[PDB]
Amino acid sequence: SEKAGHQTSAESWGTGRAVARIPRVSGGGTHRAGQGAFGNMCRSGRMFAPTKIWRKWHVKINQGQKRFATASALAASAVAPLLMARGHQVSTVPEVPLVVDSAAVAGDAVAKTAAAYKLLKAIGAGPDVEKVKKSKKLRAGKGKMRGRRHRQRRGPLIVYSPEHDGKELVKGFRNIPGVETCPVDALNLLQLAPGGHLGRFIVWTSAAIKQLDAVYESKKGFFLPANIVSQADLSRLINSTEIQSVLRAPKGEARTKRAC
Amino acid sequence: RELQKRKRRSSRPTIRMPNRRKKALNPAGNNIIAKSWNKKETLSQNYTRFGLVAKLGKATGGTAPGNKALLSESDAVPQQQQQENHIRQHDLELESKPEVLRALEREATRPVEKTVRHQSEREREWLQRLVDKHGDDVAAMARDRKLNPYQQTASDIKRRLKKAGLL
Amino acid sequence: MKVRPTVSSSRRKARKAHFSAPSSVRRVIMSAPLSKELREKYNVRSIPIRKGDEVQIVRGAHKDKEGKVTSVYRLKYVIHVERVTREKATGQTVPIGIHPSNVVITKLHLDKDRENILARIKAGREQVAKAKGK
Amino acid sequence: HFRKHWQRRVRCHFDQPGKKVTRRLARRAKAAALAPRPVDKLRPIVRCPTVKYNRRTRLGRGFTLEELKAAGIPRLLAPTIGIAVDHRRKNLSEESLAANVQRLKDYKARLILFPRK
RNA sequence: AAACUUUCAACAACGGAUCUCUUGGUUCUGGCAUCGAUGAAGAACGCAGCGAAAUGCGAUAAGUAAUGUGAAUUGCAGAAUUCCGUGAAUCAUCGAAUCUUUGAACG
RNA sequence: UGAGCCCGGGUCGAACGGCCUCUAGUGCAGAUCUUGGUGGUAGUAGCAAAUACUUCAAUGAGAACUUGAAGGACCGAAGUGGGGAAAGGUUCCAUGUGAACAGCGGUUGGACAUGGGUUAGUCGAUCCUAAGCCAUAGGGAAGUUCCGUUUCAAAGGGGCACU
RNA sequence: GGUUUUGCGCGAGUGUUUGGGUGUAAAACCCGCACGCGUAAGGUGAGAGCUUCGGCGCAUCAUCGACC
RNA sequence: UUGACCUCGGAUCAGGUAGGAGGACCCGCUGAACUUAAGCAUAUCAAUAAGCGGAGGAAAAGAAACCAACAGGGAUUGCCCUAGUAACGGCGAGUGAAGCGGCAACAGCUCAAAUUUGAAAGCUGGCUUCGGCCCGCGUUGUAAUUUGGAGAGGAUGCUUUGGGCGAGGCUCCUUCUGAGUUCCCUGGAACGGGACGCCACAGAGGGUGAGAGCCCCGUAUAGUUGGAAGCCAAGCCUGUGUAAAGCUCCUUCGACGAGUCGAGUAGUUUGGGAAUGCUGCUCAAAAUGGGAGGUAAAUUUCUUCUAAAGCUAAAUACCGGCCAGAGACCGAUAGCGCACAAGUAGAGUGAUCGAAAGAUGAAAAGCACUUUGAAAAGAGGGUUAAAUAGCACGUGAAAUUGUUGAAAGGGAAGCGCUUGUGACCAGACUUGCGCCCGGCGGAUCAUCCGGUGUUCUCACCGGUGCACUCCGCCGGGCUCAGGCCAG
Repeated sequence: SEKAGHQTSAESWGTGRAVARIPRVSGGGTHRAGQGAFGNMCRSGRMFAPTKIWRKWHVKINQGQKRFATASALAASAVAPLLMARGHQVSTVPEVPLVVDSAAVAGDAVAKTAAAYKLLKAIGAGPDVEKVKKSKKLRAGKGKMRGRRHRQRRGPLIVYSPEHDGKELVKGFRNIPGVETCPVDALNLLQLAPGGHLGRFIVWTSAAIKQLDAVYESKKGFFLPANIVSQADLSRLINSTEIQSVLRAPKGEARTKRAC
Repeated sequence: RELQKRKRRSSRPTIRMPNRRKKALNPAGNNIIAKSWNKKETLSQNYTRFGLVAKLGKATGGTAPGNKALLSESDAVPQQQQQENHIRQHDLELESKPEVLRALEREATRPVEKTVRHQSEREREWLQRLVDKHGDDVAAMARDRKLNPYQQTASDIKRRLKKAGLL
Repeated sequence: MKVRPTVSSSRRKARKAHFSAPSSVRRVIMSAPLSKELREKYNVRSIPIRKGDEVQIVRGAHKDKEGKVTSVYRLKYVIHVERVTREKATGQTVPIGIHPSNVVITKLHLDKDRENILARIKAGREQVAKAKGK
Repeated sequence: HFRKHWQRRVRCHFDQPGKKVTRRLARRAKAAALAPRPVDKLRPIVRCPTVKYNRRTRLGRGFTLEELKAAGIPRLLAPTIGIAVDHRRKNLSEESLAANVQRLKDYKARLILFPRK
């Protein structure tokens, strides 16, 4: 409150009295009379630098940066070590860019949540779903009285085509904990890299995969970035016959003998 | 602030306001748009399905893919290029596609009952007495005064006669 | 989750409304499940509790004690069932308060008003059962 | 430049997404009252005044009385069929007259007019 | 040696820190427009079986009518309700009423 | 090395922590700092004047300061008497209690609790006007309102009559 | 609101977020026209580096330069 | 003499309306100083705070006496840039717009000036049997028509209609709509753990004796009962009067706001002496007129509008009103002064100033009874899972205090390095490996043959293997390595 700590009538007693030069509440029939006010050091006073609503809460990020980060997050989802490094139980599923038939996922059947649960165990996303269920527990701290009671792990992300799959996927899911749903036309880095960590387990549809090249072509003012290296395998680059034939003979070994 | 505290202490019920709006958000009634309107869709999405346009102005911002609702002379005169002092005033003379647009085309071109306008009883006797004395000589009835107290012109009386039935 | 904007998931607003409820709202809150025999008879799961009802306690230290309801103390959200009591120091028998969620109704006090309550709940269960079926 | 009391006059626009939803529901509301009609009136095509913007063109307020007559649209009927009329503007050249007559003709070709009651 | 003064431990005091809680506050957003001479906002005095305050009400006074729900209120006492009923309730809703002295205050 | 981290033992009863990033009302011996609590001083300084108290008995758990009686003193009608005005508001009376107040005590009190108590044609108010004050007629002032008190105000009483 | 340095994206361009279009609805995704800031020729002493070991020579300094 | 009209009065006449509150936002009036210019006086603060009047859900503004100089725009309002630009200030401190452009939202109208003059056609009352009866207002002007990018009047030929019911519909409150209290153990109590299920367009939230999707309220989606008020509306009845209306043409007309513009002066204000606006005083206009601009271009040539009357939704504001939903906010010295019978208790003559104070337990089950004491209370006994939870109540720190235990002390204590004494402790160790003899229990011994995989030559599985080979266990012996202090 802008008036917090300022709704009092206080004046300094003076500079000759053997008391601190702090404004004191006038009066004479109360505990409050003669007590210090108007200070960050004082009880029922005004804290230093009162918080104001013009505090720049939102951050402006370039659209090219966002599309770079979203493209980097999609590439890490195709990497099976990065999925295990995040905490996803990816061991019983094949083809870690998971693609499911759109015909098996469109219609009123998958609109029921029992068939959505049956589909997840059939393709191999089962143990990730039970991982989220068994991880729900109460949150440490003051967030419980501020609306954030529990917290749990994240699960698989279902990516579909709204035109071809038919938008009834969201109702079939959305009660299985951890499982999120996202259209291919609007991909979210907050879902793709939860907590800033790359490699989320994503379940695609056949329609979403075919449409993924079209939605990155339609981004205006953006092309897929070119890497500053061509081959990231440093083992093949160092131990190639081109480098090694040029190399000068070693001066020493990994560990050297103590001379004196 | 003090009034808000007074409600918390009081044993008087909190009068909850129902969320009423001044303007409705969906079409109503028994017509083609209200039966074909989708509440969960948007204005541009519904007008795409209907086949009509929603905004006649400039396209401000980018739209979804395929929304279809946001829109010799001897005398050197530009108007003769576009040609196809009195015009009709109350209507306009006019000359693979969605079903709602086809239904709207049939409703516009459905034939209309005429609801013809007749003449009053006293007007019929005034025209009858005019023919009974003068036959069909409209110039004489215009010059008459006892049977034409308002100096109606012979062109105007002839028009009223043709509406009446007697020439 | 919640969808409608009129609903609230606020913890303090939910707790304020529960502990400051009128006795009419407190009657709906103090509802108890029907027994298995009564459930297959009326197609009704739960009903608000009543002074003449017969209940069986299935939770607490007085488990499996069967008796007739004697009081519905809506101020402290408890019911009093006969013979489920404790003794004070003075040898005076005082009743123990049991929440209706810890009991199961095994017999109903039936009047014309209850019969409409069983009828109205039963009508909606077979409405959606037919809706889910055909 | 803080010599005045700027702290008591400072506006933060946290209702930016809220007012966007309010404006979109106001557009939806007038699409419900006028269900087959567009939510906007047809507007003429005019040239910007100054020498900096002579080459560019924009939408004006309303159609002139002369270009409304040459297209075959009566005066008292044009507001009833969704055409804005400006009695202040003047044609002043045949180029401004011909572009607006063609624009009114294209609106006539795409128009469906319902037969009164 | 005791006592006294000082140090440490244990237990007991003084005091209310820490931890956990919160029908409170603070800030943001959304829907709507509604005080009064038909007597407002505010001030006073009364009203409960047993009440001082807070709350509600006005000599019809912790309230009457009407509508809905459908069997309570509860700290104690006493009636209840015949329970197959114009129907309990410190219930909810609310379109009818009652409405002391003042206060723009108007013999 | 250190700021600190971890474990054992006792108490307690409902939520909490490691790791990588994000965020801030984020780290105290001082400010004659703020609020709250607690010491030594210290069982210390001190508990005045109005001359003055004593004996027996009763009550009570308990009597210098509660009562009865008897001695010794005092106010001395310009009272330490008997009544009012102003002001206070139940302090008045009875019964019961002795937690706190009455610089000691208390069975006592203007303390606390429960009950009770104020009876008018003749007593005062109520009626009248005094110094003075406010409306009303008018006139100022942007206005909240100011001047104005009989002022260039149609300002109010009473009667008579064959209708 | 200025300014210096480090990281990032795009680079003669750059800036989606005034607004509009979707949305699982204060998020995320997409974008029309404008607009802000910027943009519309060498030698010698050398000189990093390359070399077929004859010479090629970045940036930049001393100087000589060429132009607005 | 009587009767009109004009002006002015009376009535507790008939019927009405105003005052006060609220004032967050809005429209006006009035109007500072501190500060900065390291002092201060122009300036700035600031056309702000305080003071006064007046409205609404918005208010205000608003359909050009506008912007412009263009190939033109076209009422008002608000956002973005315009732009710290123009412009004005010792050309200091500094102050500081607007046009264009991109968006949000767009809606236009009402009078006075004209005679209905072949017909005051208009309206307030109040008496009604509700249909129409009178009393009046008003000709010093009430209806119809017209309101200058217009219009009138004639002629002319096409084109347009008005009322009353009203099914039904849309909003908004309302009833009803899923699945475990399954079996073990810990526990005072499962809402904990283990196993077995089930529902899910519902795994938001809350309560229930501990962390509950399936115990309960609710939660999701579509329906389904009953009701309120606005608005729309398929249709169904009627209409009517030579009634109204739009355009066209023209040998006919075409009225547009004065103590107001303007000049002079004073004060104030603005970026704005062509005075930027406003107000007072003095003088006081016009009709091919007046206003504001452009222009050296040869004379005020050209451009664009009509002031002194009036109304009007939206986009805009909002510390208040009736609610609703949220938060990387605070968590009882914090967050509003107020989580509590808080603007309370208390203080001041008064204007005003203005606190402190949350938590037993799941449930009061808040000590029956006995005993000591005048009583307060204490001790037994009892309630509870817990009296190490006694309404001086969750947990219960430090300062400071008491008791018990150990110790020290010839005019300070406290501190650093190093032994000693006394008290109390953490580790470490408890045996492991290998080999050789025996004795048991078993054939996952080597090889080969079939399938499978893989790193393509390595393995697994099944058989063959039948017992000088392989693996466990026990009983002896030997080696090596094992803790602390030392020679």
